[PDB]
Amino acid sequence: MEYLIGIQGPDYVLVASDRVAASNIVQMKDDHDKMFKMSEKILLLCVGEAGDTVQFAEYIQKNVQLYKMRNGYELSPTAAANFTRRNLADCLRSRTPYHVNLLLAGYDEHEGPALYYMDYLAALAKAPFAAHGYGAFLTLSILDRYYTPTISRERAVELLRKCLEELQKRFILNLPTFSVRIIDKNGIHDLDNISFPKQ
Amino acid sequence: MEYLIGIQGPDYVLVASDRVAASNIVQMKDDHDKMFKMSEKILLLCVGEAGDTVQFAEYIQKNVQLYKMRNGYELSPTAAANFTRRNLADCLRSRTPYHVNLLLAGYDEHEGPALYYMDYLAALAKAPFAAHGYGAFLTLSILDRYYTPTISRERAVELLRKCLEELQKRFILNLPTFSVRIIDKNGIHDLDNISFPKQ
Amino acid sequence: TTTLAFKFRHGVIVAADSRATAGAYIASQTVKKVIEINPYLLGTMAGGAADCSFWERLLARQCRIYELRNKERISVAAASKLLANMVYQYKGMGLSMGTMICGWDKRGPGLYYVDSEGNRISGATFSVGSGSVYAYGVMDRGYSYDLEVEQAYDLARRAIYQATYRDAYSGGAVNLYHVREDGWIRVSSDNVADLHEKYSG
Amino acid sequence: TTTLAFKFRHGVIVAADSRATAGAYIASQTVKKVIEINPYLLGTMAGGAADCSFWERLLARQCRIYELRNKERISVAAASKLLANMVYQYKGMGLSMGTMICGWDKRGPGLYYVDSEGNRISGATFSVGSGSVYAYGVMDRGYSYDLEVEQAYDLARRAIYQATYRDAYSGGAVNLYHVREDGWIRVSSDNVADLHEKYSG
Amino acid sequence: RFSPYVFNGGTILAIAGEDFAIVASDTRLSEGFSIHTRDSPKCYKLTDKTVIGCSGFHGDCLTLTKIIEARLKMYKHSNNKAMTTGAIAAMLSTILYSRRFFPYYVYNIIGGLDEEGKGAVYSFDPVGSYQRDSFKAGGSASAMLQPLLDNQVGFKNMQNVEHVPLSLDRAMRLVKDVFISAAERDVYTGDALRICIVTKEGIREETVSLRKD
Amino acid sequence: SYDRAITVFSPDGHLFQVEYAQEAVKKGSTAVGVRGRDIVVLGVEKKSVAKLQDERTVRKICALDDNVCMAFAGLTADARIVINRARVECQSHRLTVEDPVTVEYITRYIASLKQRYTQSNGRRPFGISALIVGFDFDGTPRLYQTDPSGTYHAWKANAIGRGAKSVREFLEKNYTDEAIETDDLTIKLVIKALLEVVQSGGKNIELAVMRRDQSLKILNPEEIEKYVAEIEKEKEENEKKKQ
Amino acid sequence: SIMSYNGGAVMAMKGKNCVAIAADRRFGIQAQMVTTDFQKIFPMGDRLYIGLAGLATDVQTVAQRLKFRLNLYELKEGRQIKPYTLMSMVANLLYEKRFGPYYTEPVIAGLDPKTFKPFICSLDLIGCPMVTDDFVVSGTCAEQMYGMCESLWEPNMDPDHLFETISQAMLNAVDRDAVSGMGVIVHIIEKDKITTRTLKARMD
Amino acid sequence: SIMSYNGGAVMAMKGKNCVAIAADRRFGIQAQMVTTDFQKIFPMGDRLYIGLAGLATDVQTVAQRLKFRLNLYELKEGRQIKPYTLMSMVANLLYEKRFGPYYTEPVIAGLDPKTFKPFICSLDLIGCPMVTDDFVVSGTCAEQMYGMCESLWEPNMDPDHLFETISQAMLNAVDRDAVSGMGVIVHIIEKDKITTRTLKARMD
Amino acid sequence: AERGYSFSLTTFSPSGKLVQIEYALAAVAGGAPSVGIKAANGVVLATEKKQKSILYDERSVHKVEPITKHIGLVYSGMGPDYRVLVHRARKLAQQYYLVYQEPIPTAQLVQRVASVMQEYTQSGGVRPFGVSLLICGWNEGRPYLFQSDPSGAYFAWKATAMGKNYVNGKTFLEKRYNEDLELEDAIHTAILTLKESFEGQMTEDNIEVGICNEAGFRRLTPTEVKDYLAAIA
Ligand SMILES: *[C@](O)([C@H](C)CO)[C@H](CC(C)C)NC(=O)[C@H](Cc1ccccc1)NC(=O)[C@H](CC(C)C)NC(=O)[C@H](CCc1ccccc1)NC(=O)CN1CCOCC1
Ligand SMILES: CC(C)C[C@H](NC(=O)[C@H](CCc1ccccc1)NC(=O)CN1CCOCC1)C(=O)N[C@@H](Cc1ccccc1)C(=O)N[C@@H](CC(C)C)[C@@H](O)[C@H](C)CO
Repeated sequence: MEYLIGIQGPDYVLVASDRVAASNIVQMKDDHDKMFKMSEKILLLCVGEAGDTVQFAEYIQKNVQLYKMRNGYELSPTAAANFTRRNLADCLRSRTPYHVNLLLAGYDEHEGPALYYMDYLAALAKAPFAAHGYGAFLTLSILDRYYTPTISRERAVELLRKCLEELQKRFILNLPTFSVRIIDKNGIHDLDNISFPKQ
Repeated sequence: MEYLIGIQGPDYVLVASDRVAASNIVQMKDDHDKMFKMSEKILLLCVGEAGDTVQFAEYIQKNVQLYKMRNGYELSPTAAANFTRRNLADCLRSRTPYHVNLLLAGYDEHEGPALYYMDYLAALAKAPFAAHGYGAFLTLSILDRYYTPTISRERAVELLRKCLEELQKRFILNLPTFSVRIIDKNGIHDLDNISFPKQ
Repeated sequence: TTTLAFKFRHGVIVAADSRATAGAYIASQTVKKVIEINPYLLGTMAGGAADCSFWERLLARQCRIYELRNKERISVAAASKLLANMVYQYKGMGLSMGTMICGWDKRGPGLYYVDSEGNRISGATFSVGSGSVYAYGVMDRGYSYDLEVEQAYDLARRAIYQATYRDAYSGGAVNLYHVREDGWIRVSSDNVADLHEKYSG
Repeated sequence: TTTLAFKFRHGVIVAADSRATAGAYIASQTVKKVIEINPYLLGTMAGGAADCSFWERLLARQCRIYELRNKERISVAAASKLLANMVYQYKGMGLSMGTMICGWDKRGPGLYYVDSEGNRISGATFSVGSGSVYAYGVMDRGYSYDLEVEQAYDLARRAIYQATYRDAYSGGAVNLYHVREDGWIRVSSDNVADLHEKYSG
Repeated sequence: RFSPYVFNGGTILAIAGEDFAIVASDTRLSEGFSIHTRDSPKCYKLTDKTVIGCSGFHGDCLTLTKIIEARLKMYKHSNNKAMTTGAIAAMLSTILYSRRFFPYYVYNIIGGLDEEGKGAVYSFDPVGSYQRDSFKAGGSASAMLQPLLDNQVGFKNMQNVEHVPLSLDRAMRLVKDVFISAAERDVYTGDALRICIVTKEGIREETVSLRKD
Repeated sequence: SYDRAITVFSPDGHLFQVEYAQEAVKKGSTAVGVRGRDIVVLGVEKKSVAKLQDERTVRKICALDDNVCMAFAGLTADARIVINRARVECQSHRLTVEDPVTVEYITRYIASLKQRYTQSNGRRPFGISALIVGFDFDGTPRLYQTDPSGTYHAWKANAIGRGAKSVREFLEKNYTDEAIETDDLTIKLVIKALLEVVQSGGKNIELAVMRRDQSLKILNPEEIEKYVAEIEKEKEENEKKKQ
Repeated sequence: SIMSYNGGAVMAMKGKNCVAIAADRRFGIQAQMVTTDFQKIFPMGDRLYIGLAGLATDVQTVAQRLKFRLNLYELKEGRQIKPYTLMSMVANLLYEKRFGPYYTEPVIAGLDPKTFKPFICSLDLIGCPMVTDDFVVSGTCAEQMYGMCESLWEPNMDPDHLFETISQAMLNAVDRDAVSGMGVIVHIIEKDKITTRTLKARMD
Repeated sequence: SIMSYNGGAVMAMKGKNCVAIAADRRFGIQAQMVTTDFQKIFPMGDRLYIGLAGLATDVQTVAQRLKFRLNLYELKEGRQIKPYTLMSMVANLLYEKRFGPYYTEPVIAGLDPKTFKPFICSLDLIGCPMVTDDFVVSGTCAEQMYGMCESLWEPNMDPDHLFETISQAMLNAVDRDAVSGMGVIVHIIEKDKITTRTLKARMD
Repeated sequence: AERGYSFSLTTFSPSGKLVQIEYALAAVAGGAPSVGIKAANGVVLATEKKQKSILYDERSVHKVEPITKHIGLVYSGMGPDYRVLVHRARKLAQQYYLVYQEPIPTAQLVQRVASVMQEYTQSGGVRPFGVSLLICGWNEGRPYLFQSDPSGAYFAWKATAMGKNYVNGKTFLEKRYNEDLELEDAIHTAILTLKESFEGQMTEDNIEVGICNEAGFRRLTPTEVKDYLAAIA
């Protein structure tokens, strides 16, 4: 079962996800990526049902890119978030609802760093930090304990490490490696994968 | 979810189990022991339902010890196995059935090394090697591929390592460490715990 | 609920909230979830209120009778095993109950987790209840066997606090007990509203 | 069913059994579970027989029309995405189907897993079917990207064999294909009864 | 509520020879514990080269039969040629899968001659999954018929035996034998056995008798 | 709905509506494009400089995707329609197929759309022609041209709209391997070809370039004035010292 | 219950020539809190607020579609909207989904833009209006809020007594509910000004 | 089905003055094989064998309790047991659990210890006896076994033809069943000797 | 069997004129004259209800129609078209009321009806309405008078006239009338401006008057008209 995490700093957004694609009792992929580039400064972390995730996420993505092509400028992280929330909410009472939980990370030239949280019921909420999946139940409290609004990206990465290590300690699911990226004024930056040399 | 494994050699029996006691989504114990000393040369690896495991296992254990005290000699691994199988089968259609899967390792002064496999339905079957739990589905084939009736205990330990490593690779459950013991003419010997330096 | 207990060098720390709900309705915020079995034996309490109270009280009775009969104090392992055996006979009948038996034994500091499901495991740290995960987070991120006393107090109190922050069914007041060799001592009983002011600013 | 595919230096190895059951009854042991989509595209087949056959055949049709229209060969990613999109529109309706799309692409050796559930993931090795776990065991214990051709053949064949040994719903004959840059080649088709004699003695 | 299905029994068999193809079936139509009729063969002549056997739910059998007829005619009008056997097999596959979510409760075995004159069987499942075989059984007594043919025609589990190709005569007696044996154990199989032989000459129809209990 | 045949055959076998649409294209501002080694350049003429109009909001060069750009000639509104539908298609292709889009593909889509509008009831042919330009994977630079009829072809260099035959002839007589051997030289070729028909300026010319794996880059009037200065200098250093 | 999935509480009170509207700030999923600053009260114009309790998604969605129709209304007609009019609008919007209703129970509080006459109403999930002269409540802790309001509310309250009343009601009702709380926000609106305060509350 | 949980197959055939009994060797749980040497045929004395197919536990248990009662019988009475007697014994033992039956269908094959007259019978899970002169089958692949036996069995077979017949029947029936197989064992018993062979079979 | 013409019957002439609308106006400026006067405390609508025979029953069909309890209608042009527009207007009003539970503002009803009239100048297979409408109303304290012509355009009037001699009537109202008038005075100058064209003995059955104050809209009884048509009262 999948795990997402977002931590917003004063001028950046740090995001991380697990790299496991599993079915039944086996891991079928150890390098799965749960993140979707939608703008040069917007990442969409989607998680949940089998096909619903990729389908919905790619739909939103291509629509954002379509906006960019049609208008010459990209959607703001907020406009993006409300766009996805609108789409997800519209399909909620339809024949084809998408069972997806998501995070949206972004940087605006005006509003700065932003992190958004979305229920599968399409309830959108902005937060300094958030997490999805069972792992969240073990990590959120930690984030409560150590997070400060002025936290530096180094300290943020260290905090993320505390969380992931906690997952290694208490969580019954495997989850050996993690995709980690950051977003600022210079767009999306891939960081070294937090991994634990199990076997 | 729990994992048991047994590999019988020409003059020894190698047994191993996971060290995880888990409830819900958290590991509650990282040094749980699934083995029960019943004779000086008999080990009982029990796994399954919450209280059923410990209750049944301890019942059998104390009854074997009672046999030893009453008669001055210990039950053979076979007699033990059929004793436990009788008890488990008797409670099967009763008000209080024990949902337990088990392995029985032993060494007889006459018959040598012996490994036994038991369904929760109390179906007893002798085998050169066996395994319990979901992990078995990933390890048994490996045991088919590399096991030989004349395998040395060093080679047996190495094979066990192959199995556990495979668990680290494909299995979605954590299972970082493993209890490993061997049984021969000199009784039960505790070996170094096979562990994988995750975190 | 949100009880937790961990053993270190200087004994066994035990902590809990005090909220009691009947659905979404908060029925009480003044519940003593740490039952004083013996002056050396404590029992945390989570799940069905009546179940926990009744069974741990009965456990206390049994331990007292043991003390009178054997002219010695019952061990932690024996108490936990007693409770586990009593509870197991009712397995499947719907008793909701998850408790921790803590104390000081002839084997030193002792801590056991006992389920209504049938579990009974010794361990270093434990957290039981609806907010157990949240407590587990901070507790694990701050635990050490070489923790000084006041540090252990801070760790436990804070863990229960954060738990009450995230868990909707946990709140009221953080209660804290310390189990030492000469018996246990009632450390603190700080309301969450005050701990908020203390921890935030 | 029990199919497996893995990509190494010298292309993409594909292997499968041939058993087809209708309950406990073995309806066939002569089923070609590796569909030849294009001379460069193969599709394994596990789950509902009619479902897999129909949908992969339709996939082949679509790929052919693509080849005619765009005057070029379809990519592995595009074929897998095509099948995934076709199948997704029937999600929840009860199609049982788990397939692997293998081939050689402009990006070199390509291997995708596509579900009736909605999955679609690229990867190095894959095993699909009732005996997939057993195959995963030996395949993982013997895999390397630097495997020589005959070694890869041995690994695949053996993995499917052991799978047929443990899985009651897998048997018949191990079929083996090799996907190279100039297309795929039908490597072997050894019956399990013979492979038993070969592997045991 | 209401069930749109009822099992009407019937067993079905096809064997492919070098220059022939046999399609046989019992003639018993039953429902529940009762006999509807003893004169109901499950064999249907499609073309001079192709015969189809359909067992299971009689409604879907009749319907599917008439559909196949109509579409044979359509193909004939469209391409000025008759449908080859394998083509009929593929078409049948699509037709069966067209009801993937409301299947014809029908077990189908097609027997005939290919374009090289050789014999061919095609076995189907109710939703279109088919394959080419030398010999196959279907219907109620299928599990009783199959193992013997695996032994006698496939020469399976037999050490140092010769692989002599099946002649029309031996195949015929084999069919009669497996049906006679099936009539002993299967309660849905009995009354009469109709056999359809397909060669370059055309289609012969023979009728052996089975017990009436 | 409006079920009326608009585009029909004439007794001489002509589709008058389509021809009329082509005449509407003929009235459009000139739009030329050339294909080079590592660059591709599109430039549009008479931008109707009113100097009170925002230049950005009237550009005749539009990007369809990160891979493909496009210029047009004819009715601007129709062109907006076609361009947007093309962009939507470019995204849909990514949705149904993991791979992006080839220039030939989107060109074929646009062409098919136009033709569909030449043969449908109640509709009316798009009064535009398009110069589509891109660098599809494999590196091969490609330029295509479309027509209201639905016909489409590939070109090394071409021109449409106001005065298209003149620039076509010029490009025919000037397209060499020596010319367009360098990026700046190809751009200079485009600017020269445009100057051979435009009302002699530079503030009337909009030029844009696509290069390698980079994004589309529009040229500022300063850079255009620089290239035009170099062109006016090469026309006095190789055409003045010989005539 | 579907309503109890997110929890929450919304209340409105009447004053002399002023009006009040309050709501808790917790956004939670069943038993876990996700956010402590979740907006449940939205301005539908100057001196007219709406407060939605229930399923968070439908709160946001109803708010947004209502703002849609409202904007169109204040554009077509050259005026601000009357409280009664807004109420009927919400009623219509909710009843359009009679057989597939949004799971939210809106509470409208404002002053007549022409007059100043205070106004409070509440509605069903299917849009049945109910206007009162004292208070209206909606949420998972409606019984507690009723308990406080029935004992604290007085008729002609000044903008200071109204604040204290609605604040004590909200705080003490919410403190007996597990899924409502994590802070309380109060808007006290009068002809001249609007005063927005967040109360000191329990965070457990 | 409960019977299909472990799978398996048991068959018995009559001969001239000999008798035969065969069974597969697979011990599996649903779809996974655990053992390839599982005993399903037990000797209830010299020249008298029983073969139990069905739920493995009840196979072993019925075998054990039957051996219990048998031993007590051959002790109380100074003789070996007759085939008919053993059959009635099993019938009684099974019917004692009429409303909580063992899930196994026993098949008895032997020779009359006094005479030599061959004997084969089978029973319900509730112990209804059925004696035949040709063959008896019990297992998950009963229909296949019936198919083979109805076409291969001849009356007066010598100890060599009987072996070939029961072997081909078992092999070819079992090879069309997914949960039966992994080897076949055959006991051909006659007045002078007992011959036990394990056949070459598919292991998939 | 039938379907419909999907093409506009109203198109632009080379000069730029929507000819069918202008012809519709020609139909309008040809029907019985109608005057409307807004008067501070109310509104008055008046029209020539001159039949063509003593056989006609003037108490069966009316030219002054109510839309709701507060809005009224008169017209100039074709009867049937007017009738259609009246039904449609009433329906629109009821929709507004069902949605908002508040009587529809006069301006809003005017705009909506105007949209309806606009449709028939562009929609397929139809001609525009040969009708101009005078719409009176009482909303939010103030009185309202509106006019809507076949093009779908609408204007707010203090006072105006339509139909035959609408120019002479417009100048008449422009001179012999102004603001601050009471309802009575307005009715008086309305019957007076109607008299500037009514060729014949203007009885109480030759003209129809409706009033709309802040107490609602209603049609004046023939008796009240008789009292007013006594050149006094
Ligand atoms: C695979 O999974 C391995 C062998 C493990 O089973 C193979 C792979 C492929 C490509 C052959 N899959 C099967 O063997 C598959 C099992 C399965 C069945 C149904 C759903 C999911 C998996 N077997 C079939 O599909 C089978 C083909 C035979 C070779 C004839 N067909 C059936 O079992 C018929 C029903 C399929 C169906 C009907 C209605 C709706 C959807 C699908 N079976 C019967 O008609 C008879 N019978 C009735 C009662 O017992 C079970 C089936
Ligand atoms: C009245 C309050 C103070 C006590 C409360 N009791 C109750 O809720 C009793 C129990 C009745 C019962 C019948 C049959 C069998 C068992 C129990 N129920 C009722 O009083 C009436 N209700 C009817 C409809 O609403 C819900 C309950 C309770 O036990 N609450 C538990 C939760 C619970 C567990 C099992 C069943 C029902 C509820 C609790 O607070 N547990 C805490 C610890 C203990 C020691 C208080 C923790 O778990 C923390 C706070 C999270 O809830």
